[PDB]
Amino acid sequence: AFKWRGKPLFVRHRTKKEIDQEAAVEVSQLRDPQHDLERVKKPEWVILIGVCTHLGCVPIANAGDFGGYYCPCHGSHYDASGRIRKGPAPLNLEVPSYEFTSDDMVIVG
Amino acid sequence: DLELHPPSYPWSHRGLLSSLDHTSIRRGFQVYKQVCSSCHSMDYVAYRHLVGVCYTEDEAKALAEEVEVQDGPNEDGEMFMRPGKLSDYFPKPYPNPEAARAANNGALPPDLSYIVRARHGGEDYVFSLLTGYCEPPTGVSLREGLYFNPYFPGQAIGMAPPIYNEVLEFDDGTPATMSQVAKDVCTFLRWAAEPEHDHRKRMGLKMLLMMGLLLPLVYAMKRHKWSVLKSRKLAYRPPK
Amino acid sequence: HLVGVCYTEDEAKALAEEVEVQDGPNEDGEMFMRPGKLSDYFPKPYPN
Amino acid sequence: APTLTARLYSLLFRRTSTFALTIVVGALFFERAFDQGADAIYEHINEGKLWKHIKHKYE
Amino acid sequence: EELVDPLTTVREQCEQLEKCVKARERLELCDERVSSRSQTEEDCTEELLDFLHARDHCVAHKLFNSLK
Amino acid sequence: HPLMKIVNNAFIDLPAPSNISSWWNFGSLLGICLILQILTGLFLAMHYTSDTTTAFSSVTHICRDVNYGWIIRYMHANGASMFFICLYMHVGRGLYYGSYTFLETWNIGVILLLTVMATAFMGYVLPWGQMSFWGATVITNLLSAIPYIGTNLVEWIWGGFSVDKATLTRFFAFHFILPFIIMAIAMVHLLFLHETGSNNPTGISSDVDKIPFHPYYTIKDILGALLLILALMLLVLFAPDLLGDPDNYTPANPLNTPPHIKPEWYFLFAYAILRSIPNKLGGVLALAFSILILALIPLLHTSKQRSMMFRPLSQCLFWALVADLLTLTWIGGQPVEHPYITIGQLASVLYFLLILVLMPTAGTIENKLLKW
Amino acid sequence: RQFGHLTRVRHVITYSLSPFEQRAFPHYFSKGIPNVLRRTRACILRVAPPFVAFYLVYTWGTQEFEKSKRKNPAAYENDR
Ligand code: HEC
Ligand code: HEM
Ligand code: HEM
Ligand SMILES: CC1=C(c2ccc(Oc3ccccc3)cc2)C(=O)C2CCCCC2=N1
Ligand code: FES
Repeated sequence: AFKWRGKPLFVRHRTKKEIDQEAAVEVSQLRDPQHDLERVKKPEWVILIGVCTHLGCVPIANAGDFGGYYCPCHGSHYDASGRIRKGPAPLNLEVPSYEFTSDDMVIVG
Repeated sequence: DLELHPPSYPWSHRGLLSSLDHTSIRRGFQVYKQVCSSCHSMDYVAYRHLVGVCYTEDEAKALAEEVEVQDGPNEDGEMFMRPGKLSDYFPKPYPNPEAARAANNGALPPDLSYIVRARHGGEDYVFSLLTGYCEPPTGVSLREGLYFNPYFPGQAIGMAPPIYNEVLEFDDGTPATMSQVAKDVCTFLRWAAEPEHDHRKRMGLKMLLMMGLLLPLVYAMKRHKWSVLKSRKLAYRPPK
Repeated sequence: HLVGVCYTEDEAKALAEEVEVQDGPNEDGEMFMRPGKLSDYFPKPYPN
Repeated sequence: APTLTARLYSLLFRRTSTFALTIVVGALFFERAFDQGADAIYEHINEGKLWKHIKHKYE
Repeated sequence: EELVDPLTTVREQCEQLEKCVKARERLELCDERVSSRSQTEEDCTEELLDFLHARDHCVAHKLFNSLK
Repeated sequence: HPLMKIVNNAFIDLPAPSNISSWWNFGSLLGICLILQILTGLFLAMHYTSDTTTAFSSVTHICRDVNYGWIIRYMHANGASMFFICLYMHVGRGLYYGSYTFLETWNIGVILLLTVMATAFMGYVLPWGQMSFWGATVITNLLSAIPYIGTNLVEWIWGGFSVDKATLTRFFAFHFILPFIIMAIAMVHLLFLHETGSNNPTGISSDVDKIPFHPYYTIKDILGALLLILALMLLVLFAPDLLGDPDNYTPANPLNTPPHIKPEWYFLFAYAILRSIPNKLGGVLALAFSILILALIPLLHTSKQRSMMFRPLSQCLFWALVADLLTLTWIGGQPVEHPYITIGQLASVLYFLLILVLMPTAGTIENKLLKW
Repeated sequence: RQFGHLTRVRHVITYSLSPFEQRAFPHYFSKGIPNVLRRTRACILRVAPPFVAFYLVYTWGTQEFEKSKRKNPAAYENDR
């Protein structure tokens, strides 16, 4: 978690088994239908704005049902790619605009 | 994911005109100093605040002097340590919140200045959190760094039981039992959050007395003045 | 502040990067040095 | 016979000049009287718990 | 010498009461349920909290009588 | 002599009606609240600092170290609530007795309400606790629901991409001044009232039976002022943290949201109407219309009788609207789960239905019963 | 709008009495408590039932919230 634009910026390096786990998750099952690839620019490094889409509420990572996170306010559960699974939240976690300067530095916005 | 609301422990300072127990504050400070001071911040209290509440000026000065704290810069252009004073605020255990989460399993031990006012229930919650540690029931398998306390919201607190029978010894010669420690320190953490508490209730008494005096006296003046209209009698007398 | 006055963004960024300045705290709960940036104010010669 | 309350009116507060002198002096005394009383009531309510009760202890 | 806390006396005194032992009955009845099942996602926290709530209400009534 | 004559026609020998109940005392109390908030507030600002580094420390510095700083703070903090209690009495009185028929007085009123809502909202941010920060972050972000420019409007309001030091410092500037705009507006609120005279509980022209404001309503408003003071000082001295949220004693932290997020008690009815509608824009428009519908009340009036005193159906629906608001205030306080979602949904529809549909129909029936 | 320019009133007589000549609290508990009760009986039927209905919906809603918060018997029972 980082203070970026006042908002939490959740950068997440995902384990090799966890990366293609979210790829192994099926696409028509999700409330907001998205494959993991159309959310991430480098499979290992997914980054997300840590703000629940139901109402502004900061989620907690490595928590909830799936491998991603959870929202304390009314119990919206997310997966490791940031995608919404359990309600009452409407949409997937907001992916920012970003690109990689070198192998070690990443820039967001 | 269920609530357990604390009970109504009848504190010394519960009623509308009921003041804090300054000897219990005295012991409650010692419980912070000896036990809670090593992990927990109390940023908004200094040793001068203790003067005339639980300690004398000389006693409070000695306790400030016990600890050593930073001061500067000096003439060389660098910082140095010196024995504490009445004007020094209580030493913070770590330099920042990240050092706390480093030292304690990714968990921030919160500031105890306002903790009573900061949490629902207050002393009843803090007391039930301290004394109410128990074993995790069948099904509840907690992870590393965690302990089971039911009164805590998540049921899995990141704090080791902080107080147990005779963890310290009180200067006045009081039996230092676990619940006696919890009682005294909660009576102190009330005072830390609300030092005005005694004075405010005295103003309360005086306000109730004075309102009790004035409200009828003012109401009497209102009635005395409005009497003219309230007794009046209207007679209609048209001609033919 | 130098950008668009006397230098370009890239030139001004390089000059910031030349010098190294403090940042933190980190996860361990301590400070560390890093190469400067456009947002960094000019390094003060002494601490006080 | 001059009564109880009329005796106050006649000499103490018929004039508005003395009315105020009565209030001021009465308020001056009332402050001392009330504070002292309500302090003592609060201190008896909270016996032994305040600093002044346990001050001799550590001094 | 070893010391004793009034807490542990008053807790055992309060554990006597009907609602306490009745919650304790359901807690034990849950413990064996969760123990006897093969693998479950269930716990007996609720019943412990029912028990503790009934107990600590009574504890608070007379614990502070012993403390000063 | 030109000033005394204004004060005469204002407060000394203004012809008041003879039969005015204690529901008219709230106007003078609202001024006493406004002056109390101003005087307490000024003395708080003498020590308070509007930087995110110092804001919390400064408020605690007031309570702890500034001599009698605590009593000034809680008089401000609870007086803010007493102002709002008084407002909701003052608004309801006019709804009941038909005082909204003084259109301009009423419409200036509607402005006065909105300015105080803004004042108190921005005031709540100032101490920089969790609920203050997160209250602002939630409530302000609502504007982003606007069709085409809301997302810009919010960033402009904040002075950046979130609630931050830019927002806090301007929120202090807006708090310290808007009270004076309120007092200026309030003098025009009074100015139109003298033009129109004052209403009485019967809703019948009391020109036949008037009495001079002084000494009657002077001593009556004085009596009422002590009851307001009593109610304040009961809160200040015995229950200063009652109406207030505990989480605002936790210093603000944008990386950690408290679970039960809400405004203060005086916005919870409007918060509940917002939560009722699932669509964001709809929620904002319903939230807005919940307050602004007050401006349609004088147009929705139907009955040939002005006051509700002689109107059973209207009285019952009015007292329903009060209960329905107290329902919404309760629901707004509770989290958005079953069964509170459905209760909030019905309560919210009932609110607009009482105002728009029923109470006009009640008045129309009430006329037909009396051969009007 | 002043005393003198308010309205046309004719053939009325108002008998009044000095506040020093008369009492401040004349028959307060005697005549008042019945009058207070009468006023309460007049309004109660119009005023109270909505607040009663609030209380019913309040306690019920809180009751039903506590029911839904707590465990349920279909949670993995008769299912090992
Ligand atoms: C470490 C060596 C500790 C000592 C000694 C004490 N506390 Fe503590 N406390 C500690 C941690 C790491 C935490 C965070 C726990 C979490 O999982 O969030 C805490 C928390 C508290 C709390 C807050 C509970 C809450 O509702 O958030 C309180 C009220 C608290 N601690 C009180 C306390 C008292 C009174 C102590 C001694 C008299 C004490 N703590 C010692 C770590 C440690
Ligand atoms: C209608 C008038 C006013 C209302 C309704 C109002 C309301 C509030 C509220 C609700 C708070 C937060 C209280 C808390 O919980 O801590 C607050 C804080 C504050 N207000 Fe006001 N206020 C008013 C007028 C003023 C004025 C006129 C000033 C200055 C001239 C002032 C200065 C402050 C300051 C400094 C604080 C921060 C200190 C604190 O939190 O107590 N206010 N106000
Ligand atoms: C700062 C807030 C307010 C102040 C200081 C204020 C002041 C006053 C005063 C002094 C009066 C005369 C006393 C009385 O009859 O009660 C009055 C009357 C009135 N006010 Fe307000 N007011 C405020 C808010 C409002 C609001 C929010 C409304 C409407 C939305 C409103 C509408 C009225 C009306 C209609 C009357 C006429 C009362 C009557 O029927 O006689 N006012 N106001
Ligand atoms: C003008 C007016 C005021 C009034 C008096 C003083 C005011 O100013 C004050 C503001 C703050 C404190 C004290 C007075 C405002 C309105 C009333 O009460 C009333 C009460 C009922 C009669 C009509 C009426 N008319
Ligand atoms: S706010 Fe995150 S679930 Fe309702």
